[PDB]
Formats: sequence, C-alpha cells, structure tokens
Amino acid sequence: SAFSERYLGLHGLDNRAYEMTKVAHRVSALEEQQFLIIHPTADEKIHFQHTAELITQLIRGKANYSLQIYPDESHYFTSSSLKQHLYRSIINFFVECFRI
Amino acid sequence: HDPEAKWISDTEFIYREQKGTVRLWNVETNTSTVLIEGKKIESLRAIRYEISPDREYALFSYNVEPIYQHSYTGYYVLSKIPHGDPQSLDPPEVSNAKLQYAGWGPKGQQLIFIFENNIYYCAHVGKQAIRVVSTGKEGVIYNGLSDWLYEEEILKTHIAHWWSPDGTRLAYAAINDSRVPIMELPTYTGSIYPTVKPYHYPKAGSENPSISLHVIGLNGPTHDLEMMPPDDPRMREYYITMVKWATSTKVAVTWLNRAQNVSILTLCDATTGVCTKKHEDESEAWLHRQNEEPVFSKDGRKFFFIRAIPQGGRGKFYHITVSSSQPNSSNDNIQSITSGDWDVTKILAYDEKGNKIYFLSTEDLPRRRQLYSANTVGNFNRQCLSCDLVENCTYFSASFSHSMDFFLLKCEGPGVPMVTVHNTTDKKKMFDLETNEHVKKAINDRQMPKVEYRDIEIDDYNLPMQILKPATFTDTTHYPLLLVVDGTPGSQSVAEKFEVSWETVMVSSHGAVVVKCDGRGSGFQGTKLLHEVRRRLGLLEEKDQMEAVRTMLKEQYIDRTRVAVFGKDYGGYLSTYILPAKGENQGQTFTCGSALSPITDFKLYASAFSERYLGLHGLDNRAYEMTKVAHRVSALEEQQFLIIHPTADEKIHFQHTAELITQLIRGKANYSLQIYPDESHYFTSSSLKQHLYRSIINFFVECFRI
Amino acid sequence: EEILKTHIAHWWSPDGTRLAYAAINDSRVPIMELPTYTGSIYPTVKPYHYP
Repeated sequence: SAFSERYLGLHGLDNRAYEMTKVAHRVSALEEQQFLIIHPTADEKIHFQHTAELITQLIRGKANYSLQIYPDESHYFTSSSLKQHLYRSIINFFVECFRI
Repeated sequence: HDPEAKWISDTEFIYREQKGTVRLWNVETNTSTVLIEGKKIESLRAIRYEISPDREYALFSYNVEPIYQHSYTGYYVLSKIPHGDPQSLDPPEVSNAKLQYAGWGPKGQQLIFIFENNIYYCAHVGKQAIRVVSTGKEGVIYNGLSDWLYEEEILKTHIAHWWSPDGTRLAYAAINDSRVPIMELPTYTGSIYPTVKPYHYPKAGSENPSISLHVIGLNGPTHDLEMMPPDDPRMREYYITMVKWATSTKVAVTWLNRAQNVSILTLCDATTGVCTKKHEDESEAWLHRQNEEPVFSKDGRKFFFIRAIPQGGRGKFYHITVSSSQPNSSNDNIQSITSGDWDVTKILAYDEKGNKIYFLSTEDLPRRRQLYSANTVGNFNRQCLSCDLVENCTYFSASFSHSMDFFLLKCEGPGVPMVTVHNTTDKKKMFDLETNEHVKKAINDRQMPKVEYRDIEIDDYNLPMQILKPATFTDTTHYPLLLVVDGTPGSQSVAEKFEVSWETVMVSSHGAVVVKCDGRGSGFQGTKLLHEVRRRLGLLEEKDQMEAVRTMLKEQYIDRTRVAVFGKDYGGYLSTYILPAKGENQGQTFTCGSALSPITDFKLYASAFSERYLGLHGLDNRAYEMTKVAHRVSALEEQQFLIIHPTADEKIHFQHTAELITQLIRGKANYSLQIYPDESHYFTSSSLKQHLYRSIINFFVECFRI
Repeated sequence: EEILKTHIAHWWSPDGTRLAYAAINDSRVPIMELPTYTGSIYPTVKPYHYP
C-alpha cells in the first residue's frame, strides 16, 4: 500500500487509477520479441503472484517466453553463488539473443 | 464421436449420442427407438447422461468442475423418460447444490446420491431424500468414493460403491484420512491474498488411509454391517484393491498388504459381516493386475479369476483360474483355462448355458488385443471370434450382453476406429454402429505419417518398438530423431493405437521421425520382464532406450547432431535420466531435452508407488538415494534443457521440479522453464491443451532447425 | 522497505538516559503466505503481514 497509494492514491473507492497500470495491456502484441522472466520463488518484495498473473495473461495472449525460477530464495541475492548464477544466466540469454 | 453403447438386455444396447439425440436400438431387425431427443443442448448442456435401469427416468450431470482425473462433481437433474419436466436433484432440506456423485441402481427407479461425503437414497423418485449414512466428513471420511491415492493409484477410478445385483444393499468403502498427512498446493491467482489449497496426500513412508468396507440395506432400519478382513501378521495394513458381488448377499473382496506382496481373495456375507478366506497370492517381488473382476455365474458357481501361473520360463504369466463356490480347504480346483506366451487383458463373460468364456487377450502379440472364446470344459479350445476378422485394425475391444449372444466390437487403430454390432452365433456383421466417417475422410485428407515396427532383443528379453515417418521421405534429406518414453509399470508405449497428438503434427510438418521403445518393467510382455525392476526402476528401460538410439543412429538417412527426448509424469524422470556423455568423445547425446512434471525424488511421491517398486520407505532402502537424477543431471555441461509444469499439479507435485531446479543451480547448467498457474495435471480445458501442444513444437523447431 | 528504509526503530537520548521507540501493531494487517518448496517433504508456507 505504501508504494501503491504514493503514485495512484488511496484504494477501496474505485479511484480508476489501477486498471490502466496493469502490464497486460501492452504485452498483447509480442510479435517476435524473445521475451524472458527471471524470478525467485520466495521473493519478499515483488510477490511471485505478479509473475503468475503476467504468465496467465501471456497464456491468454498466446505469446512466446521463457522463465527461470529460483527455488525459495530471497530478493536481493545476498549469496555470492546466487549473484554469479544470475549474472551468468542474464549474460547467456543476451548472448544467445545477440548471436548472428 | 463414439456412442459407447451398453447392453441393456440380450438384444438391445444404449446407443448414446453420436451426432445428437440418444436413441435405443433393437438387435432383432434394425429397430430404433428415441429415448432422449436433442434437448441436451437446451438442457443447460448436460455433460453426461444416464438412464434409469427400468428405462423410465433420465439423469443429466452438467456444470462439472473436475478436480482429479475422474472427480466430475457437478449438478444432477432428473427428467421423465420421453421428455419434459426437469427436476434438480436436491439433498434433504437443502436447495440445489453441487453433487459429488449420484449414479443409478441396477433395477427400478431407486437411486442414490453422494453430497458432502454423505449417501442419500430414494427408493421412489417421488420420495424425498432420506438419511442412509452420515459418517462421511469433508475430505477426511469418504463413503462410496475414492480419495486421491485410491482414485488414481491402485483402484484407478473414483467408483468405490457397488450395487447389489437385485438392488437391495450397497457395499461401499469408507476412507479415513485423520492420520493421513496433509499437504497444501500454492495458489497464485485467487485474489489479493491467495491461500493454499490443503488436501491429504500420503507421501512415501507415511500412513496410508484407513479403508473399511461397509454394507447398508435399502429398506427398514438399514443397519450398517462391516466386513472383517483376514488377520495375517503381514497384512494388517491393507488396500481393498477390488471387490465384486458373488451374489446378492455374498461378496468377493481382495486385500493387498501394505508391502503389496500378499493378496488375499475372500468371500463375505452381508447378513453377519464375517469374511470366509478363499485364497492367497504372492510373488518374489509384488502383486499385479489388482482390478480384474472375476465373473460369478448365476448359481454362484466357479468364478474365473486371472492369476500368476508359472507358465514355464520367462516368468509366471497371468492366466485364468477356476474356483468353485465352496472349494475344499484341503485342495482347491485351480485350473488354467488359458495357457500360452500371453495373458488375458480382461474377461468379458462365461456362457452359463454351455462352454464359452469370452475375453480380450494378447494371444497374438503383447502389443495387440484380440477377442477370443475358450471352453470351460477339458476341451480348453481358444477359438477365434475376432481373430483378425477385419483387415485393417487388428485391434479389438468387445462387450457382451446378459446372454452374451450379441456383442459390440471396437477396432480403434491403427486405422480409423470402428464400432460394430456382432453375434457369437453367426459372427455376422449386421451393420456398423459408428464408422467415424469424418475421421475416415480426414485420414486421407492430409499426409498421415507412415508407421514402422522393429522388434529388439537384449539379453533374454524381447522389446517392441515403433517408428513414425512423414511418409514423404527423401533419401537426400536428413531428418532428426525424437524419442518419447513413459516407462511406468503396467503400461505399453509401443502400441498400434490410432491417435493424433503433437508427435504426428511434428512428424508431418517439421520433418522429423519419432521413435518409441518399450523397456524393461512394462507389463503384458512377460511377468519376468515386470518384476526385475524391483528397487531398480528406470535404469533398465533407459539402457534399452540408449541401445535403441545406438541401433537407430546407424541409419544413413539420420544425423547424430539433432537428437531430442521427451517425457511426462514418471517419464519426466526418464527424459532427464537419459542424458549422459558417453565416453569422452561421443558426447552430445541429446541436443534439446524436454519433460513434463518430472520426478526426481521418489520419496516425495506416493507411498503406494515408492514402496511398491523401490522398496518400503522409512527403512532407508538406499534406492531412495540412488533413484535421484539430481546426481545424474549434474554434468549437463552445455546441453540446454526445458521443463514444463503446472503450478497446481497433484499427480507429481511441483516441489519435485523446484528441488531439481536447485540442483541445476548447483550444477550450473543451462535450462528453460514454463508454468501454468493454478492448473491441474489433467488439462481439462481445450485452450490449455492446445497451448501446450503449440509450446512443445515451438521449443522443438528451434532446437532442430539449423 | 518502503518508508523508513532503516533496520533500527529506536533512538537513544543525547544524555544516554532515555529511549524513543516505536511499537507497531500488525494484527489488523492482512497476512500473506509465501509458498515454500525446498523446505521439507511437507513444506509449509511462510506467513507474515504484507499490507
């Protein structure tokens, strides 16, 4: 709530400030973009439910994507191995999507 | 559009919908009577319809919200037999409510219905619902239904109640889950604060549900009487894998111990509830074929139960055994009616007015099923009734009537499926009940893949194997290899069944060949080639698959670079366990690998599956530390891999994937992943299924194309 | 995480004699349960108040 009401106002009275903020409006097209998501299962800041709703909307829109999931990890990756694997994974995804 | 007609009497069958209305046939001379019009479309789209046994009422089940493979809970509405006057079935003192199961009786208009695990019976349809049993409790105490473990693992269905032949008493199994451990599945879509869904899922090394059999009459006090199982020291924990009415008051019940190595078949009488032990069956590894119901004659004479006779070498095959009503305790009359290098898939019925027992069996090949008739007297003549009476299918499934004079036959592959009426007297084809004419023209509309077969032999074991090709093959072009396996016990991946799936579409369009090889541990192909996988589930059949690849890589028209594997459920393990690096040079066995709901830690799975094949859990059998592909999937240096798994899976819990993922993080191996939030494992909806079909081929096309 | 962004919620007096500390009641805050998989054979969700 402390973040939502800061930029969209108090909720509970149908302020009409959240319907357009859902990303499902823009992710409809996804013509040829090789999209990807990386998420930790136990994320305490941005809940897994956000990625779940995005995946549901993507399934409804029938787009192409790949997903990587960290099983029961925290948010900021205060483990050296976790950070190393994360940077390796993003470097990979970008190099296989930049290969010509 | 298969009507799947049911023989009401000696000369009539149900003839359910094929293109609309529900009509009743008469075998005498092509006589048809419409019982239900095309009003099911306007009857709120009744999903499943049944008729009263006296052919006087029709029951419609609609608005179904499935929760397991067969848990079609919904709304049940009765209606008059001609048409008109719908009436929503209701529980006592309650308005319309969702129903777990109602069913129909064998005679009259009497019916039962199960609401919130409580069976309420009505002898008269006009009579309101009355209380018959109330011990059931939501999710913990059942009555006539099966929980998850009993629904899909051992009983293989949700039918846990049996009607008496005269429609006088009901025999139901009550399941107690009070001491059964409870596991919750996450919800990611419900609301702003989604909550997990908890249900009783007995894992390996846990307490199985307490099953108690009970009988209740349909009149008077309806006092409940339970049947006492035997009391051997090694079967106190038991499963009621099967039960069948011997007569209207005598019932035959099967008890399989917790170690599932001893199965006692028993008679019980509902008047007093005591059970008279009949026979016991065991083996060196385990018991098998726990749901073959023996046929009990009109006079209660010798039932014909399939069991393990030694059958010479290659293990103890499964053949029929004759047993009288009251065999002497000194010695029974066990007699092998059938004998050969095969078994009997199912027994239809025995002609009481003669010697003609009809059964579907594998007399020709383990991968083909044929109808046959044997003689119950010393002749023992297994005559052909079907025995390839149709040139194309050579696959069969038959269903007889009360006199078994007239029976329905179904081909179902490799050609377009056939539905036909036939008689055991003349073996003449009066007319085809359903021909799938749309499928008949469609099979020639497009370029269907051509099928090939190549039997393999390893050590003293024979292994069927099947191949598909795009049927427009050119020797110059190279086509990649795709290997699909299941490997689960009691299955046959290499079958001639006709089917359209992602495999056929991919073979036709993307230009690839798919190969399926049956491995060790599969049934119907010798019980010796079944029991040898005790505590060694997975390694033998994957060795067989690797040998098949090495005997497929020799083709001049195929390339070693593009080789892919697929799996699902238990095969999800196999699709991950068949990726080594042979030697040092002959690496890159599988370029792109995929699996669905893979299992890696069998101790995180059902007790009835872990203990049955890998050994009893809780004893540290050490098969629970060697059947984990996590130590095998560790290497995976450069081969990219994919996992697809719904979030709300109940067959193989998503935890199995997540732990595996952690190993990959420790393994530092490339992988992909997809999810389906809050979706079951059986893909009820069409959109989800077609999305999965699109996704698998979209993944494969990139990993093959160069 | 959102407003204070500080681990500590108590402040010492300049003379080292008193403390100013904040007490937060979370009972009326709706509770979220984070799913757990790697935990055990029967993993349980971690519950906490997440407004």
